[PDB]
Amino acid sequence: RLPKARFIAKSGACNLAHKNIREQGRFLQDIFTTLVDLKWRHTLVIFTMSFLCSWLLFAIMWWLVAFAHGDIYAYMEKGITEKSGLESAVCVTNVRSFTSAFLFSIEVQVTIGFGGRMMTEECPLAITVLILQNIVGLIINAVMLGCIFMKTAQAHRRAETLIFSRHAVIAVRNGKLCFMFRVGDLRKSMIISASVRIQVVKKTTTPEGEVVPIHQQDIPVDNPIESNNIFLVAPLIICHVIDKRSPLYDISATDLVNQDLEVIVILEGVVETTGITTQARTSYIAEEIQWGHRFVSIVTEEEGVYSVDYSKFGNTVRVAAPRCSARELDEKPSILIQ
Amino acid sequence: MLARKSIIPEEYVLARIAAENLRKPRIRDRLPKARFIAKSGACNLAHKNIREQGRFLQDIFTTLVDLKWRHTLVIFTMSFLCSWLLFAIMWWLVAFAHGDIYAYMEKGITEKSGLESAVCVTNVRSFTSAFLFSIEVQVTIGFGGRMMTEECPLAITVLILQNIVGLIINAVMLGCIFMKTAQAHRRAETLIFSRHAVIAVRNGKLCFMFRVGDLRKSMIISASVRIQVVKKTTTPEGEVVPIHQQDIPVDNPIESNNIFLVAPLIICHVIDKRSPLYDISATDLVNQDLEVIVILEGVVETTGITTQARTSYIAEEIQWGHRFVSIVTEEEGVYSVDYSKFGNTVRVAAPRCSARELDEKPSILI
Ligand SMILES: Nc1ncnc2c1ncn2[C@@H]1O[C@H](COP(=O)(O)OP(=O)(O)OP(=O)(O)O)[C@@H](O)[C@H]1O
Ligand SMILES: Nc1ncnc2c1ncn2[C@@H]1O[C@H](COP(=O)(O)OP(=O)(O)OP(=O)(O)O)[C@@H](O)[C@H]1O
Ligand SMILES: Nc1ncnc2c1ncn2[C@@H]1O[C@H](COP(=O)(O)OP(=O)(O)OP(=O)(O)O)[C@@H](O)[C@H]1O
Repeated sequence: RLPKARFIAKSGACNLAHKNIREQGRFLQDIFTTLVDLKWRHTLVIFTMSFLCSWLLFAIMWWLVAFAHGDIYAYMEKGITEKSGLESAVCVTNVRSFTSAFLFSIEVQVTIGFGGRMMTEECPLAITVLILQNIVGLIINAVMLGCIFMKTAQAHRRAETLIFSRHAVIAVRNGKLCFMFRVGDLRKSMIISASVRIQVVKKTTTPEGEVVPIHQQDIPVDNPIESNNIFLVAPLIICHVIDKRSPLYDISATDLVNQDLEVIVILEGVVETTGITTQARTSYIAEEIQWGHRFVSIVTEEEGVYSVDYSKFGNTVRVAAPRCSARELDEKPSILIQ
Repeated sequence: MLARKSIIPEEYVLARIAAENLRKPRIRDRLPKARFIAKSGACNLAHKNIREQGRFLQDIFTTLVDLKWRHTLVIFTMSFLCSWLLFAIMWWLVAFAHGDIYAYMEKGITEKSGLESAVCVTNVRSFTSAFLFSIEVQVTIGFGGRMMTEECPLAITVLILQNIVGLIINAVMLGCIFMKTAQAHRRAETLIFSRHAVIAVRNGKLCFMFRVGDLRKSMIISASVRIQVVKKTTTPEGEVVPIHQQDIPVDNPIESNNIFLVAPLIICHVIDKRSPLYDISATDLVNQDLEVIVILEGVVETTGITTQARTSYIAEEIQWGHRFVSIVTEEEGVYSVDYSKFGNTVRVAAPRCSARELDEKPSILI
């Protein structure tokens, strides 16, 4: 039926729905930012279209400025008269058609300037138009150059690359139940200063009466040294041991599948090749937690080097796990201990 | 040609030293060795049978940005030459079709005409001229003895197409050059490690020590030291953890994992109960399947890039009973260190028992 709520999905990307946020209006800086945040298939198109539109716009202006002076009349009557009676008076030499104005604009801005179409020193309006057009062309070229530099810089990153298991396990390890999951890497480099944090999502209350709605917490990931940095070259099985103080201690075994909990995993680090800090997220819910199972080993010795095979990443076989809550194993040994 | 037609000689006699020498072992171990990471970085694992994700052209561009400086110039030059040539051929075909080549040849064979009033693209007469006109249009030179009259609109289309593509080429190549010039400090990493490891006696318990130093005149900031032991174990309930990496404390005055790296240092590691080195003895520590990894992290203030340096130790290289010679020495007016005494180790009084028992038998004597 209607889906029961999750906090963050099976592919990260927190599903929260902020609503009625007090928003301000438009900051055109946001539009420019969209300009730099683009796809190449569209960046190339707008890049070309800017130049095409600019040339056409200044071509129409150039035709008008060739219209104002006595230019078109002179070049239309010279053909009839076949007389060189218009040698020097014209405003922009040999500009006599909208096509010719368009060609002159192309010549002037990309700095081609073939030089058969000279620009005299007479019509001040024309000199104003030339100054304006040259400045606009310089600005446009600089902006697009900046766009290309940002594109090249943001080329290297492709997509998130740290991979978490289909589901997790809850095994028995060293005389106390432990929550385990599997994390792997697909990169060529390795993640510097990697860190892993685990959280328990549960709707909670406080004994004195306050109400906490989607409260977070944190569960102590274990190392023999009480520290959280982890080095990831082989696929790893992150583990967390159940103590009396984690909220993952009073749950039962059979009745986990019908129980309101969520386990969020956050893995951060800094990539060595390009030096960009990254954070990858995932979550496990009640429906996708297989109690009492355990992961099979995947690293073996191939007589030349160690060898692992991620094709067998998510397979998980069931082995022994006592049918009691992780509390019953310590409050009353005779209840569980055997 | 048919070397061994006469096949008759078979099983007459061989009867020889092939393995029945009896004074030489028949076996040939051949001594192959596998370590978790090579002695000089380059983690050597074996990923295979991974569900592949195909390829995408953005990866080709990503390769374009990451090239050695002796290939960027080559791809630059090839790109420029190919572009000029391609548009030269387009211009040559345009000149051919519109009847310009014939007009120029016929009216220049006899100079009587001098007619250039009806031509598609003036003063293009050969492929040489077309491959000099395309030069004058792409690089924004514009020599201008060859105007483009306004008539033939196909030529104008070609000019628009070529100018825009030329700008694209110029912008992309400038971007590549700038990106490679900005990230030009980033040569490589030059962290120097001692190779041999001692287990001396100091401060009432054993140790685990080596030496590390830099070469760049910039010291490394927020340097952190991590030491791990690689071994295969199983749960008491019996599950194969294939290559368990166990973290072990590196001692320090306040138990924190930063180190300040200016003069080379000893990196101690006191063996205590939790440490996996509790159970290793003198004659034992030549035979063992263990690999101790060391991970050094920091940033270099000059380039502003985070760096991670890796090395690996095996039980075979580690030589019990030694320590490191005091490389430093107060000189005439200023301290100094001779890195030439890097791998040099000396021997001194070394107990031969295990730290497992160096508290069990409570006599500092062994
Ligand atoms: N919805 C919101 N959007 C943006 N900023 C907010 C929002 N709510 C609170 N803030 C920030 O918190 C502070 C709230 O102070 P303020 O005195 O405006 O509270 P308030 O608006 O009276 O609260 P309420 O409207 O809920 O009664 C402000 O500085 C504001 O920047
Ligand atoms: N060998 C592999 N090669 C490439 N990607 C992998 C590999 N193993 C796992 N992944 C990635 O890790 C994620 C988790 O895979 P997992 O094995 O946990 O799920 P799964 O049930 O095997 O998924 P599927 O049913 O699609 O095979 C997947 O989305 C997948 O993209
Ligand atoms: N003066 C030095 N310059 C550069 N590297 C050094 C120097 N001294 C030692 N090393 C490093 O120490 C590591 C061990 O090398 P090796 O065992 O061949 O020499 P060593 O005994 O440590 O020192 P030496 O060669 O001075 O006797 C090498 O990786 C090497 O790079």
